[PDB]
Amino acid sequence: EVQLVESGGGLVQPGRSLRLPCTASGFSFGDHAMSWVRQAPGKGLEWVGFIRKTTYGATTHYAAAVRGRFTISRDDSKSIVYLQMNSLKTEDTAVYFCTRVQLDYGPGYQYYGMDVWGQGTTVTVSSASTKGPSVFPLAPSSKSTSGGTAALGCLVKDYFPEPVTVSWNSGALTSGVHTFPAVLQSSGLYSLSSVVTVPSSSLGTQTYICNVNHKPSNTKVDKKVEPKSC
Amino acid sequence: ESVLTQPPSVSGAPGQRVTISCTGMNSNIGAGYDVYWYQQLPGRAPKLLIYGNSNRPSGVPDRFSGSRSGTSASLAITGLQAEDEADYYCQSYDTSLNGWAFGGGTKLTVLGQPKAAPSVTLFPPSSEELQANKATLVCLVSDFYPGAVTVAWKADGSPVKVGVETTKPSKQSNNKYAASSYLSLTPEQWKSHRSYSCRVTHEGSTVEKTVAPAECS
Repeated sequence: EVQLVESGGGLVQPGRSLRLPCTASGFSFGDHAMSWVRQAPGKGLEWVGFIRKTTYGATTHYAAAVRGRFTISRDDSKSIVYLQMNSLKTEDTAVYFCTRVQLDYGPGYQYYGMDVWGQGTTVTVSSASTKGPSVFPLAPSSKSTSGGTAALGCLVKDYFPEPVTVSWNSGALTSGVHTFPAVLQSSGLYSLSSVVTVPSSSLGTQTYICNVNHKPSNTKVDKKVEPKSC
Repeated sequence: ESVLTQPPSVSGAPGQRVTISCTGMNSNIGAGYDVYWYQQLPGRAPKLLIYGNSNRPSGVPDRFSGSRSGTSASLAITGLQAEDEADYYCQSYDTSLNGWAFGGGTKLTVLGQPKAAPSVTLFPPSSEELQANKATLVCLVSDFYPGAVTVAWKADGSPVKVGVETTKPSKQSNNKYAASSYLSLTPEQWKSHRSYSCRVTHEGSTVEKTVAPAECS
């Protein structure tokens, strides 16, 4: 089986260096050019760079985003290609894929498609520190009532790292609950929301409390959400 | 990217035929550089789908085909199957960038349930948050299919793009989809404007929600 195996992933501080080794097996490593591609969370593929095969000089070329910061090298005797990341910034955060450049011959020239892909390694660049969340009420009102049922929630804001869990009324209320995935704000902190649909008739008779648990900081927060009469 | 553009999402029923367009420029596809296509199944790594505009690797079924006309390329899936749900990416060399450029990607949905228009709820910054010198608007989208959507914000009618954070859809209890978007401001920015809007685009129709700082304080 033809395989590519990356390693070196983890959380690293902005401005530091990290080396990603990629080990090849099941094919003549020296006969192929090797190429690195990355993918930021929830985003598309972005080419990082590539190193030519040994018979063509092992020269390298880099994408403009990483030129002057990242380098690439190969060791044919160990069947490894490296991505040496230097002077890392928050927007280098991505999954890093090691890929092989094909040799399939076309009409007078060879193609250069990326025909084998590793499973990737996750590199995270962040300077954030552990911090429990702030829980804010999403107060229901006429503006959040869509004919009989009203929506109400809690905004779990400014926490690090993931994850949090949200329950309602200590897990007694489950019907109508949707908890959303978190966003990552530019400050480096996460924020998510949990909203529940309840009947408007019971808004002033039944109490609604959201229970937020952020184990990485040993905080639990219960917040009572009160209806706004407007 | 900008040099290679794809529709964010396309959908079709099983057995039908859909196309994903890769719109290039004269510095890449128009110049005659070959087009490549990659398929990324959910939670998996990309795999080579089409190389050299039209050739298929050994383990790629013939329902996939690719062409290119001048400055654009196309990927055709003739006979959609449920396992074809994936992100699809096109790729070409670009002489301007001197590098390997990608399209932004296209989410293919293989329709397995009726399409659903989305529901939207816009919550204002809470009193509790404003007292902490913070302000966030929460826009929650729910009950839509296929699981693709576009969120845009406006302040006083004019678009606003700074401070926007949006998640990707996820399955709900009824196997539909939901997503969320945030607009972060200062308490002063909030109070200064007269209206804010969340616009949710889905299947060529847009649903818009509006909150007012003077109302429900």
